[PDB]
Amino acid sequence: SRAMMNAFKEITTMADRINLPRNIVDRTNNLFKQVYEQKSLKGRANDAIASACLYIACRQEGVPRTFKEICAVSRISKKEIGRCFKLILKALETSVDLITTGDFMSRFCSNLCLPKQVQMAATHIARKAVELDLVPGRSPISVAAAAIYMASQASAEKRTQKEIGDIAGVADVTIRQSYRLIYPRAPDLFPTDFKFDTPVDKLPQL
Amino acid sequence: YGALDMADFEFEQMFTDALGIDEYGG
Repeated sequence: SRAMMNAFKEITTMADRINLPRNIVDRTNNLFKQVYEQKSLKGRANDAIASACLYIACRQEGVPRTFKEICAVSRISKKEIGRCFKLILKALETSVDLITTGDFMSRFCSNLCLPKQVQMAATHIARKAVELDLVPGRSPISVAAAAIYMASQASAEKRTQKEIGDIAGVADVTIRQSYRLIYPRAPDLFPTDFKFDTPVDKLPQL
Repeated sequence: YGALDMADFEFEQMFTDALGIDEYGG
């Protein structure tokens, strides 16, 4: 083992700077522990595999609304990062994608000190996506919950997927499924009323 | 077939920023 101790240190260094909870480190340690003992992956890119597990760890509880805010290390061997990511992503699922029916209220999703401004914006984003049927991998309901997250992101609101997965009781992985092929090249989910609070333009990865 | 799925997220890690700067290459 060589990249094992190296990756762990790299992850801990980044997680500590971003002020991430143990939910990240503990998870990443458990994930890397298995991905490092892979036949195909003999530790090709330490930085890549480290970031891969890191992304999976903050997937639900840890992501600051966008992965861009923590893309400090995700600027090297990004190809291998996504490569190893898919391997572990299909290894353990929360299995929350079994409801997706009570999001029709939507109001309770903003109970976490979320202004109705995000609510109105989310419905507009969802409408454009649903009416276009950009993501037929689930249902029109899943797009609504996912739109709430997208609306929060574009409103500089750092929310996590945990809220929608557990508190909302919709489906955590459903957000990722909706936020998959919903964008052709850019977040063209804005009708007209969306003035776009965060003018970053290039907003890839949540 | 499941193990065949690896590069599917590669485009969501590398291509995301690579193509994201394509339309903003100025």
